[PDB]
Amino acid sequence: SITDILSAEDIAAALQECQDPDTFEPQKFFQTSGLSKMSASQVKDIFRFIDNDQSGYLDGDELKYFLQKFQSDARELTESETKSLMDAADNDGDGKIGADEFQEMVHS
Repeated sequence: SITDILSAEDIAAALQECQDPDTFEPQKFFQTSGLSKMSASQVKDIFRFIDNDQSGYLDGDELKYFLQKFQSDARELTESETKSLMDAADNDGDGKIGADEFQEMVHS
């Protein structure tokens, strides 16, 4: 979902740095460790971190399930955590985070 092409250690720190239900559990994981200096392609694999697609794209509602996808026992990114994901790409006019949208953030 990310380890395809990324620094494994930096991931933990990247994630574990400020992680919490309101700081940036996914974005930090990606950015600090991986996204910071990665091409668009690998982002495809990274993108897989959050939701897979569900119906063509990921959305603020579903974003909480990203953990419930594999861990099927997540906390549901609380009210705040999904903000991270929401703010991850299509936040200003779609509230959805798709691979393309996600790629846009790193490319931004």
